[PDB]
Amino acid sequence: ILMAMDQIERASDKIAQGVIIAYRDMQLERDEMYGYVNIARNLDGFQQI
Amino acid sequence: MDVLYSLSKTLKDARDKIVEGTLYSNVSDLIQQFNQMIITMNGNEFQTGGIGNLPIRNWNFNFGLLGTTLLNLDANYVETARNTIDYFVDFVDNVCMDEMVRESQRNGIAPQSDSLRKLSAIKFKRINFDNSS
Amino acid sequence: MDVLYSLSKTLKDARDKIVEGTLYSNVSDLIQQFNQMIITMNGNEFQTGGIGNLPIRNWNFNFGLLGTTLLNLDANYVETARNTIDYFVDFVDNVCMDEMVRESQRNGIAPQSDSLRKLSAIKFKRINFDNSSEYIENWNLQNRRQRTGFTFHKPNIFPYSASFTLNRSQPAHDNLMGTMWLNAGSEIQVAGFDYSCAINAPANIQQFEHIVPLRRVLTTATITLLPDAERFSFPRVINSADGATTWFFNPVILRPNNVEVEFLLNGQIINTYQARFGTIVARNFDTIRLSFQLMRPPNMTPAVAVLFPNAQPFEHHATVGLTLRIESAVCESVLADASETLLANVTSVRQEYAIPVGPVFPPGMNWTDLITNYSPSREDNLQRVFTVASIRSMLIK
Amino acid sequence: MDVLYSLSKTLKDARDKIVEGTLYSNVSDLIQQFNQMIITMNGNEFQTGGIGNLPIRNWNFNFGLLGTTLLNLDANYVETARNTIDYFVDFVDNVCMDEMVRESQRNGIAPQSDSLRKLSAIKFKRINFDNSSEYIENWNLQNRRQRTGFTFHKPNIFPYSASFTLNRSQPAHDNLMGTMWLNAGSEIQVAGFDYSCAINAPANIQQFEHIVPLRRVLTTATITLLPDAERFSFPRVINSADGATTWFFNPVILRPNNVEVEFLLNGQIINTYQARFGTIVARNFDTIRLSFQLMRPPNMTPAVAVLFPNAQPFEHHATVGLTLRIESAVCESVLADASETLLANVTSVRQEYAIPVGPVFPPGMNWTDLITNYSPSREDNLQRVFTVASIRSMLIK
Amino acid sequence: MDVLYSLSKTLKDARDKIVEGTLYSNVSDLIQQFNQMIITMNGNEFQTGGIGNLPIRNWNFNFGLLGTTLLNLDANYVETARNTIDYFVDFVDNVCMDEMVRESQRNGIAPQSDSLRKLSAIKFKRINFDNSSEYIENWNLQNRRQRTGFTFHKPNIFPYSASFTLNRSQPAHDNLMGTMWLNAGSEIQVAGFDYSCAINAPANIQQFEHIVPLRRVLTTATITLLPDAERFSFPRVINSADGATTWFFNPVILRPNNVEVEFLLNGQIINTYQARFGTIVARNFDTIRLSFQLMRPPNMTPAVAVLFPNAQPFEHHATVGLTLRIESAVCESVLADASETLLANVTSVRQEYAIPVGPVFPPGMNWTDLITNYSPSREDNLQRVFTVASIRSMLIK
Amino acid sequence: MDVLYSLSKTLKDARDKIVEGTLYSNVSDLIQQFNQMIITMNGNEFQTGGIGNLPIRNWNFNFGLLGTTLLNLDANYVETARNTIDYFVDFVDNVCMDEMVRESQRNGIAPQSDSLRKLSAIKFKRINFDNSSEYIENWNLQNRRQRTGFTFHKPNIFPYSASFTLNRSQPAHDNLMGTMWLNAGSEIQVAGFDYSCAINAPANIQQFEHIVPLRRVLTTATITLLPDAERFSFPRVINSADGATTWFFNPVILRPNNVEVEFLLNGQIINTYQARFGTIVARNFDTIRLSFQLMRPPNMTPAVAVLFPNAQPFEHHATVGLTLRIESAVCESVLADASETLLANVTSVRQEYAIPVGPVFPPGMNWTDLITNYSPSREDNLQRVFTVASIRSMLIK
Repeated sequence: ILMAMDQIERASDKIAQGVIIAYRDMQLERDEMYGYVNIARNLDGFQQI
Repeated sequence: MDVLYSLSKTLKDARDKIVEGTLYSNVSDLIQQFNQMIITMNGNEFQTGGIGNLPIRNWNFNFGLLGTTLLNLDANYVETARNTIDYFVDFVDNVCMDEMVRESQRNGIAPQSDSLRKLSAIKFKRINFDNSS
Repeated sequence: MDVLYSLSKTLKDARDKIVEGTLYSNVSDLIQQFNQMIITMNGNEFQTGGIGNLPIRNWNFNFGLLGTTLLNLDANYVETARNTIDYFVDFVDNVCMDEMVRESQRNGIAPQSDSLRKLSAIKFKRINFDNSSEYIENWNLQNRRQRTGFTFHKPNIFPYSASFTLNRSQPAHDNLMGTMWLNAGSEIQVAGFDYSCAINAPANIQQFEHIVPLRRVLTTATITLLPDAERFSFPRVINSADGATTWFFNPVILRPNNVEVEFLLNGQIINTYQARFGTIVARNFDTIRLSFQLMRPPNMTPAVAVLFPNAQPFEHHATVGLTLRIESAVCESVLADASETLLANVTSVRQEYAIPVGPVFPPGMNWTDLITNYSPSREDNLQRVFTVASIRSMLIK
Repeated sequence: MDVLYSLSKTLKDARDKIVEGTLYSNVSDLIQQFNQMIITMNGNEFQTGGIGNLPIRNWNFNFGLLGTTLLNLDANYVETARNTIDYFVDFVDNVCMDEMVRESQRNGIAPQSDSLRKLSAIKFKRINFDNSSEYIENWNLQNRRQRTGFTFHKPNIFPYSASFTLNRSQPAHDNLMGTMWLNAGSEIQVAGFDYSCAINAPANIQQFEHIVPLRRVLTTATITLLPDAERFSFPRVINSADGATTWFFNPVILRPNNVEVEFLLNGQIINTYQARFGTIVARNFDTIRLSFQLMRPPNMTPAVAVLFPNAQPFEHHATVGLTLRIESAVCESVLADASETLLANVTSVRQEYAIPVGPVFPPGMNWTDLITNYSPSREDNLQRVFTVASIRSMLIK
Repeated sequence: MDVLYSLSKTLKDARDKIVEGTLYSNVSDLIQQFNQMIITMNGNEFQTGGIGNLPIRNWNFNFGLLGTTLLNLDANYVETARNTIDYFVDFVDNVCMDEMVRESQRNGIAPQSDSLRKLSAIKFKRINFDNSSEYIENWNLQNRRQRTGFTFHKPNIFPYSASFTLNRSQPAHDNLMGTMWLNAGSEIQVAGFDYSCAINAPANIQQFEHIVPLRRVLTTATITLLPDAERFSFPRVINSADGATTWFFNPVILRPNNVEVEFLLNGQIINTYQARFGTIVARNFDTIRLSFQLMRPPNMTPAVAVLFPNAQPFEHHATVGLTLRIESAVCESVLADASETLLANVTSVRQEYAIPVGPVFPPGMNWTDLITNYSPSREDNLQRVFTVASIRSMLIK
Repeated sequence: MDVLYSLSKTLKDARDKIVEGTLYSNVSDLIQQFNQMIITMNGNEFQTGGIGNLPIRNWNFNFGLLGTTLLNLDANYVETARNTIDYFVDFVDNVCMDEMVRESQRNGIAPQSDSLRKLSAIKFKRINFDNSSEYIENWNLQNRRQRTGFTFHKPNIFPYSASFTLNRSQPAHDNLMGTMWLNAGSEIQVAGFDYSCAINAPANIQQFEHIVPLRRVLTTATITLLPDAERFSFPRVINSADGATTWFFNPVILRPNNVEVEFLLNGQIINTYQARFGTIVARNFDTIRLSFQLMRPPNMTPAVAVLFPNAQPFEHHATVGLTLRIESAVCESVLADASETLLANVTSVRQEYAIPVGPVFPPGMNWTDLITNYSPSREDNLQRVFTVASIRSMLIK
């Protein structure tokens, strides 16, 4: 259960891990699943709380 | 100039006061001072060195606030504080070394190194603990 | 270990802050610490003493809490506080004295007495208060392998060794060319003497060299360089090397020239100073190598022709000297200083009861022989004893 | 530091235990640790190299998780584990070989390489499985300031200095009296010789003293001792100390008399041994002082009487024999020996990629030159290099 | 092969960790492994021996099942475990003894004994366990052609040989010149000798070259080198190269000049050392070349010039000696050492029942004659017998 | 007795596998073992010391239970575990220190310290986590009387006695013949010498024999054999066996002929080798007997007829030699070693606190005298003290 919990939580479309505001303009990242999304597959460079 | 001494004094107090076993009321003022320091110092980037053989290093404070406990501390909180203490002491040593090696014929009362001048703004004056030395 | 220092600090703060009339919003945290320590220290028996002439003492703690409702301290509160403080002071003094003298060649950075061993368990850890002094914070920093530092003023780092060597000698000791040096305390006076004033040596310049190896590592040391030996200039009757004869000395001082002083670290040149007398400054060094020169003056006056005759007889000899002193230094290890009373404290406490000694500490804490051979176990034991002495000096003068 | 060793131990146990046909209830802890490690390391970037000839490589952890639900491991799971295991072992080999050849003149115990600096953060400290080897335990206990210890068999601690000393000397080498010693490797061989065979001596007894110091202390030493010098008992001709002449050595071996050996520490007597010739034990010592006396034979046969004449010219020269060997010891600082594959691995991984000579280590990783000037910074650097070598010595043997 | 090691390791773990008092959690993996082994091995029979005087014995496996649910094991559990532990120990001893004495010309890696052939079936592979042992780890590494490694302490690599060569000889045995070298185990000792004292040689310098091959490529070798020899430093008489006449050899030793030692691999200079003694490291090499120079001293003294006369009759002969000792090494093949009993076990089991001389093992496991040649089939057979000996060593010895 | 080893293993595991970052699932079994041990040992008070200068200390046990809730170990858990780890380490160290020196004439196997007496009671038997090291496993097997021995590298069984036997002698010392041999630790060198070159002996052959008995049994032994003497091959002067006169020995070395080496068991031949050099293995033996023959060559070059005159006067004398060493062996009894530090540990602990000589162990823990008379009581007491020494050394290195 603890080894599959990360995948289970990522699988749901009604939940998200977190949000980044970044107070700066960013070019939107393109994806195959959705046309134009604010995809951020990492929390690099920003402080986590 | 006063901000650097405030940093040194508060770093010594944090290193030599936060030990396992003490009561919570013994570090209340120090805890709040550290909280205010972390709030004020985060975000504002700084640069040290740039002259001579002193390496040109960068600093970007990315530390969260500290916790608390009613009865007594736990060692995990101690080490969480200690890592931030290490980062701050490294920063203070580097900025002091940068400040040491600049001088000019013009009025020396004003700060010379850019790090101290950027620190000496009104925006960071709230972190001024005491002047007892 | 830190529990004893915390006890000393809380006792001192209570003795110099719990005075009738003070506002209660000034010692609230200290009183809370005192009460919690009393609660945590109740019901435990302790045995102290049992080695040498030190008397065996017993301690039992059973006391009630203090008062915390008054707003202005009065006679009764301070009276009770002093009544319990005297007992706590006696406990601290006797425990420190008992734990101090004991020594071991194994794990000299661990508690050595019953009191400290019992007082460093898990339960008694909730009484640590602060680390405000310098020796205890140095102990804490060295415990988890951080850079060590210590501030000394004219410390006795060089050993005592009054030995001399001769480069050119005679079986009857009448024409000599050699060096003398008195190394004691933190003072280095090396003198070179030539009887013939370099009339047989090439270029009329005679070179004297000397090396003084320090037993530990120093850092940020200030050195005063007086270019005249204060000692090796009076008439002397000195015993020779073989110990069978003694020879005469009638020196006359000439100023040295081309004075070179060097400070080497790990067998490599770090700092070089040439012909600069007065104040010099060095950052980090381990061995002091001094090289100076003596030059025969080219032209002389009628008062000088009688000084250095090229003929056979010799009675007055050209002599030079350099005075090297350390007025302040910073080290990574612990050494007996001149501004405090650590070595005096340990020597007094050890000699008061005459604890039998093994192959751990030198006899009678002889500082010269201690500096002579310096093993790391001796260093750790000396550091621990000095820290305990510093704790002791906080409470009993 | 410890994180790297934990990863190495995890990889080694994975190599040992992940085989087809095993029971999952025997390697459950190892699989759990492996899964935790792969979860932690996933999603990071690393850079390795920079100096010498080590290539600049970029490493990314992007492997998928490993199932634990099968009761018996099959070939598919075996290869799935093995691929990632090989990748991880290559990565750890690369980071170790990067870290080994770098050192600093100050703060040498601290990491210097980029990868080791990055792997010393706070989150990565959530992966630390086991510290079961001797070197890792030594490092961990040293970092906690307690008693350290490294085992050795035939410890190579004696510096190589084949020097001979003469006291009664002549320009033509017609009658000599002095000492010749060879202290190489883990064996000490000394021989005192006299050309007069104590015929014009004070009561036919000539003394020879030899003092050999050690740069570092030793504990728990077993000593093999034989009364015969195995090297200085043959007709030899060796160049003199003048640098341009040679003299002949014609030995005749007697048995040494009053063979006294002293094991002293800090100028205090620790152990003494007289009239004993092997398998002796001394507990704790740092300095060894060997002394012996050569005596004229009180009575002789005609052959011996002819061989040793009371006149000046001699044909054969008397010499005594003595050899001392240290078998096992435990030290407080890392050393080199003939029972560990660490020094060879270090030298190989250094010279293979042509690392230039550093600021502290003399070129070529010479051990005699290094041990001649053994210094604390050198001690820390050697400890770091040897510990990393020991960690590597399990990933690929 | 691996199944036998699994059985041995399981037996070791069972006989060690099954002692009354321990909590059941400590033996969960042991309980599962043992239960699976018992339930899988039952219903089977084996036959062992059938060669030499070994006990030809039949074995049947019909034992019961151990208990599973127990808070704390009492003595009943230990007794019922031991009653089968001893039986399994005897079975493993019989299997290993029957395996060791067998041999074959073709495919030595593969199992040969009928019991081992039957035990290699897949149905028994469920008894597989961890491979923490080093030698079985090497076996597994060599199974997949991965890089191998054996850590040895002064192994017997150089074949035993006491040889001599004369580059210039006449039927008078007065003007000889050449070399003489002895290779025994880990010791190589060479001595270049000359009866002419370089009185006829050009430039007063004589060249000497010696080569030593290794049948197997070594790597990461630490080597002690001393420029003083002992095997040839005293008078000797040697039978000539005809077996009919004997000649005399009186040595005088000097210091060898231009001592060059080079370790080469595949014909290129891998490592070189000149004028360096003590400890050296060679990363990878297979050929050892030592080149040195007999150098007559330029000037002499009355007691020296007599023994090297320019005339025809000679009495003293110059000799320069070098000694080399490998101490620790890593080998890519399995080689017998001088620090373990594996070779001892092999020889003891071969001589205990007088096995007939086979086609691949020279009689009596003569190490002098075995290493004289080398074939991959010999390597396979030697590795198999050594790993079976290692399996036996962890069991009853 | 085994309870102490279990405690040491538990303490080592608790100190090494309990740090920050380790997932609890790795050390769950260790947690259960520690909880069981701390529960059982709680509430019982012990005392140590009571003889010599070893300090007398009390003991108590009041500690909490280590947690089992957190998924990954945290720093608070680390400190809580390490406090009790330190206390228990001190306790076991003092227990083994007290158990070492004490000894008895009868019941050497029986423990002599009250701590061990109460340890092996009927209530403490619940903590026996592991018995896997060589010495503890051998102790258990010998308690159950199953034949098993140790592993020895470079063992020491031969006592030291530089004894020489003169078969034929005369006061003139112009014609002698006999055998001179030395036993020293792991090395035996024998030299057969004749002053007449066997020219006045039948068939020009001289017989020589040498016998050395052992105090215990050896099996599966590796022997290095060399045909050359090393110690008696250079000129020597030796006092007469009567101690009245002194003779001179000037040897020349020939290759021994018909070199016969015999390994006998109870006077019966088991392993024999002739004209073999290098490495040999003996399956089982207890007495070593060597035989060799000195043979004057039938044909000699003019360089041999100068030192072998068939007349009466003699100038040079013939001598052959053999070299015997023991590399490895497996012994059923208990003996000292060279690759470990057990005997050094015992000598250190005995001589550090100045314990008087017991009725069993000879003064000074001399190995030669002790092994000279290996009495069964001495053997059992030596086994017990060596096991205790290994138990201690596993904790403090």
